[PDB]
Parts: sequence; C-alpha cells; structure tokens
Amino acid sequence: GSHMAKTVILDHDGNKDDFVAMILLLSNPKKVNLIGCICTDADCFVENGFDVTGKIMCAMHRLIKTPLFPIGKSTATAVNAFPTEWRFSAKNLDDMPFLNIVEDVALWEKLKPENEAHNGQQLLADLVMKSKEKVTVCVTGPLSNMAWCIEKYGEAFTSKVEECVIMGGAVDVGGNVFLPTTDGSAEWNIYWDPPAAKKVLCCPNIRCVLFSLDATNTVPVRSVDVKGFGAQNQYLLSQMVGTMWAMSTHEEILRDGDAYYAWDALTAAYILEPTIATLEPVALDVDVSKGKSEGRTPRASGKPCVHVARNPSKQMFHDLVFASTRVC
Amino acid sequence: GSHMAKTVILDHDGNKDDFVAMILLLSNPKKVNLIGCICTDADCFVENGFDVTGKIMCAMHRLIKTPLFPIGKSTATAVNAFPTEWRFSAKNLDDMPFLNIVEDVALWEKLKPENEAHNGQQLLADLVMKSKEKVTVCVTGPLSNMAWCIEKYGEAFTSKVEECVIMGGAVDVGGNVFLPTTDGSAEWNIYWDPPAAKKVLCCPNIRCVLFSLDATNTVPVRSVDVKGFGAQNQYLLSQMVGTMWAMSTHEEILRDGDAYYAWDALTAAYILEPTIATLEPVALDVDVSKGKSEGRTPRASGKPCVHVARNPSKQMFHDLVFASTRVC
Ligand SMILES: Nc1ncnc2c([C@@H]3N[C@H](CO)[C@@H](O)[C@H]3O)c[nH]c12
Ligand SMILES: Nc1ncnc2c([C@@H]3N[C@H](CO)[C@@H](O)[C@H]3O)c[nH]c12
Ligand SMILES: [Ca+2]
Ligand SMILES: [Ca+2]
Ligand code: NI
Ligand code: NI
Ligand code: NI
Ligand code: NI
Ligand code: NI
Ligand code: NI
Ligand code: NI
Repeated sequence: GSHMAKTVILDHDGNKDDFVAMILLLSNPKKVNLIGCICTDADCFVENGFDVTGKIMCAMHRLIKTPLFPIGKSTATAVNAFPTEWRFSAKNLDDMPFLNIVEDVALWEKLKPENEAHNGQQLLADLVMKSKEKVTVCVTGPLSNMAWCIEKYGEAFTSKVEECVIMGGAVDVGGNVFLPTTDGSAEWNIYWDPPAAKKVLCCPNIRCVLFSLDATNTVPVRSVDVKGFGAQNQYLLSQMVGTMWAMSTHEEILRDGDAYYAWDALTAAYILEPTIATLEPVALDVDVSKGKSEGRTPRASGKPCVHVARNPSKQMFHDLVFASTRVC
Repeated sequence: GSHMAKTVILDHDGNKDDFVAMILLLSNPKKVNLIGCICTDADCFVENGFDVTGKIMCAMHRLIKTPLFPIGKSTATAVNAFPTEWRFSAKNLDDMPFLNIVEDVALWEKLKPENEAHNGQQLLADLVMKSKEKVTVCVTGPLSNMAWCIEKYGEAFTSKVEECVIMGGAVDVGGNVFLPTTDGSAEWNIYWDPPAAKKVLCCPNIRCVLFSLDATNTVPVRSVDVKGFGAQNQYLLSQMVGTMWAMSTHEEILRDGDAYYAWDALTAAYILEPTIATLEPVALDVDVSKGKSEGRTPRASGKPCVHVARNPSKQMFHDLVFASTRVC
C-alpha cells in the first residue's frame, strides 16, 4: 500500500515545461509506471515533440531501465493556434547534445516506425481501456484528446480513469493569452480548444485536478534557481532540465513580467506528491464564445466541475525537481 | 615557423556565435595565446556577456590550464541597437548547467571585481600596446572599440596590431539588417555603429581581414550537423557548443530562410587555419547616412580597405569545430 506505482499516461504538447513534466514522471518509477505518452501539435510542431518524447524515453530506459512505452501523435487540430515562435522549442531540444547520445538515437530510430503508426487519440483510449489498473492521465497540452475519448467511448473510457491532472485555465486570476483579439482572461491550453476543455472539465464522470494559473504563478522559473543545476551537471537529467529552464529565464524580462513558469512540471509534480497543493472544488462555466473572452474559465453563476489546486509549496517542488534530476 | 602561438584578443558582443568563437580560440593554445577579451553591450546585455566570458575562461583554465586573462566591459553605446530578443542569449548561457559548475563559478567570483574595474576600450588599447608580439585582434561585435583605440593612440596602437580579423559587412551579397527603415543591404555588426566601422575598415595603417556575409553564408547552423555533438556529450566543450548551436537551429524556419550562421566562429577559425579561405583585396565605401542604406559596405568607385574572405571550406570548418570541442 505504498510499493505499487500508479499507472500514468502523459498527454502533452511538447514545450520545455512539458518535457520537464515528462522527466519528473519518468525519473520516479517507484511512484509512476509511465505506460504511454501522447503529443499534440499545439505548443510544438508534433514531429519535433514526438522525437523528443522518444529520445527521453530511450535515455531513461538506457540509464535506469524504465520501460519503453507507446508514443502517439495526436491528429487533434487547433481551434486557436499557439504563437509559432514558442512552438519551436521542441526542435531546439531535438538538436541538443543530451538528446543525441548515439545509443539513444539508435534505439529511437528502431522504435519510431512502430510509434509512427499510432494515432494519438486512439492510443490514449486504447491504453486506458486495456490497462489492468485505473490510469492517471496528466494533461499538459490542450484537452482535445481527453474530449475525443469521452465523446467516442463515454463511460467505457472514463470508468478506467483514476483521475485527470490538468494544466489549464485561470479561475480567480488573470489569463495569459494576450492578443489583439482577446481580453487577457483566458489561459492558453483552454484557448487552444475551448469546446474540448468544456466537455472534459465539467464531465461528471472524471475526477479533474486542475493546476490553473492561480497555482502555477507561485513557481516562476528564475535564474537564481536555475543556476542550481550546475552543482549537479554530471547527471544527464540535470543537463536536460537545467538547459530547458535556462532557455526560458529571460522571458519575464522580455515580456515585462509575463514569465515562463514551471506550469506543466508542477502539474506532474502533484502526481508524485499529492500534498504539494490543497484542492478547492469549483463549478466552471468555460467560455466557448468567439468574442474577446474566448477560453475563459470563470466560476459558474452549480455542482463542482474540478478540484482547483491552491497554495502550491515552492519548497517541495524545488526538492522534488532537484532530487529527480539527480536520478541519472 | 608554426610552433609559436599567435597573440590574440577577442573583441566580442556576447551572442552564441561570439562564444563558439571564444571557445575555438581558447581550446587551441598551440595555435593561439588568448591574452584578453572585450565585451560590448551590442548583441548581448553586457553584464551577461561579461559573466559568460569569465566562466568560460575559468572552465578552460581548470580543464586544460590555458591562462587566465583580463576581461573588460566596453562602454560603447549603440547608434542602432540589436533586436532586444536576440540580446538575451548570454543570459540563457549564464544560466546553463555547464556554465555553473561550482569550481568555475567560485573562481569567477574571485576574479570578477578586478575585471569589473577595467574599461573595455582602454583594456583593448593597453593589451595591444604592452604586448611583446604584435596582436591579432578578432572582432566579432561592432567596430566601436577598434575605432576608439585607433583614434586615441594612432600609430602607438596600430603598429602593435598584426591584423584585425573582423566579422562584418556584406560586399556582393545582401545584408541581414531587415527593418521598416532599411533596404536589407547592410549587415548588423556594421549597422550598430557605422561611423566606427568606416573609421577602422578604411584605416590606412591596419591590415583588416573581413569575414562578411559573402563568406559566412556558407556556414549555416543546421540540425543535421548540430546533432553530431551528441556523440561528444562527455566533453564539456561539446555540451557548450552543441547547446549554443541547438539554441539557434530553428531560426532558419522562424525567419523564413534568414538563418542563424556560424558567423563569428568562422572568423576565429581563420586565425586557427588561414587556408580555410582565400582573400580578395577590396576598397570599401562604408555608408554612414541615416537612410535605407545605413551601414552598407559596397565596393568603392581606390586602394584596398580590407581583405575579404572568399569561398570558405565548409569541411575544414566542421573538422576544426568538432576537433576543438573534443579538447575537454
Ligand atoms: N511563453 C510560453 N512558452 C511556451 N509554452 C507556453 C505555455 C504552454 N501553455 C501552458 C501554460 O499556459 C503550458 O502547458 C505551457 O506549455 C504558456 N505560455 C508559454
Ligand atoms: N539572428 C541573430 N541572432 C543573434 N546574433 C546575431 C548577429 C550578430 N551579428 C553578426 C552577424 O551579422 C554576428 O557577429 C552575430 O553575433 C547577426 N544576426 C544574429
Ligand atoms: Ca504544455
Ligand atoms: Ca557577434
Ligand atoms: Ni505498497
Ligand atoms: Ni503499438
Ligand atoms: Ni536546492
Ligand atoms: Ni520591456
Ligand atoms: Ni614555428
Ligand atoms: Ni587589470
Ligand atoms: Ni514563416
């Protein structure tokens, strides 16, 4: 009652924080048996995110013998697209020396054609439904794949979900989608596909834990913390996460306080440490209009939709990330 | 006639290629005795450029016992600043795990106060005038510091320069300065301070070797090459340079063919291997006007100003970069 790992699927969209989330889950096999990953063409170009997922999988398998697992490119399409500039980060990671260790590249090239054949939405449905135990789905991209599963299979899928831990939305704080067509009240993961997020977030048959901006604002990614990885540069996982975070520490300056946060990574951290945040049940009325408020997740004007994460512990997050990135 | 290392100062502005340049020079003590570095607040924020210069110097000193050396922040200011977004690269590098190894960070905090007192321009003049050998000055940022020295000390300075190997200009090809007020004909290093450039490039008392876009267009930083560093991830210098390049391989897509190149690195490569390119003597009419063609370096309607690098060897560049990055 403590020695059995949770079965987990990571449903991501391939930016730096998604892969830090992936590394936190995969680096902790005592707690997490990662049985598959989905990548969506949202905050990455899916082929890049796909390759990076495969090569992280292969490196961890090489170093600490975590299992290999199916990886599937979702064919979900945007309602509203991410800024193209942000979506290149998976290509940069694909080219990094830590993701081009020769043994890792060889194994991934052997495994790629089989994973190529998967459709990511069907894979999420198949992995959950074929799992012996209930599965925790960690969603760090849009909710498009979860919605597709719910629509297609209803309770035959949702009854096999333990919980869905989700990075998305903004409840009692401002959004982070700043465009001439928007009011700034929406968060990006929701904005990408609002109807998907409405279908999932208020589906009565799943437990949704929601790491909204309310909580993710507590963990800015800053230089003074990032420099910490230097002391443990001999570990591949510190090189990876250290580099991933270092690639982002200027964004707060460049965008005038609109920081890069460890959004996805904190979300995944909850799976690893359930006491890192307290939960608050909330009813949500997800805005699916095509006005300026598109994508907003305001409290409904009302039975709870989601358990909203509150007051996350910066210190626990820090200790998990640094301990995890010393694993190998 | 080959066993005596050249005496070199790197006069740079702190971007990823400036540092790959610094690395090619410092990793090859048999060929190059690096006696100083100047950093200008142009394609970086100077405090970041300064720190990264120091920590690279400290890392190489620890690993292969290359000498320490003075480093100074120039007080040169922009006529036309680099795009702000580009300038943050040295902040990202400052935060990288390979540039935060405890021993190197500790040595650099010990040396920083003494280097902080230096004035970049004054340091450049002092080092050249006090050298026993004539000094090859590698310039990979704007020409502001060379122009200051030539102006203040005349022959006192210029007679102590072997040659100035400069990244700048575009002679028979287009520029890379793409702004609402410019015609695309000028190159960034010249455009940052055109009068300084005009003062050095046609200075009758200095040999200038110019790596303009004509040559540098041969060495785009491309994923298929960058992925090679993975095979060398055990060497610190391949982690640095592989990461520096992998941070930039997306730019060719992002700016629709306007690629990231190994501009400054090829410039330094010439100092290491003079047969990497051939030289053509060319008189230049550097444009200092405030219109569309500000910063252009056209052929003049004259005695040679510079010796322009031509048809650089892509293969020799590759072999030198990959050999140098296995040094430690
Ligand atoms: N500036 C930025 N650069 C790259 N990615 C992102 C995101 C992505 N969307 C979620 C948080 O809004 C989280 O899943 C991020 O991966 C938001 N802002 C970003
Ligand atoms: N896109 C870009 N990102 C970052 N830096 C640069 C430069 C800098 N200017 C010179 C080439 O024009 C070279 O010395 C570079 O360091 C040009 N384009 C850049
Ligand atoms: Ca994400
Ligand atoms: Ca430069
Ligand atoms: Ni147990
Ligand atoms: Ni399969
Ligand atoms: Ni710590
Ligand atoms: Ni600003
Ligand atoms: Ni000799
Ligand atoms: Ni001094
Ligand atoms: Ni384009």
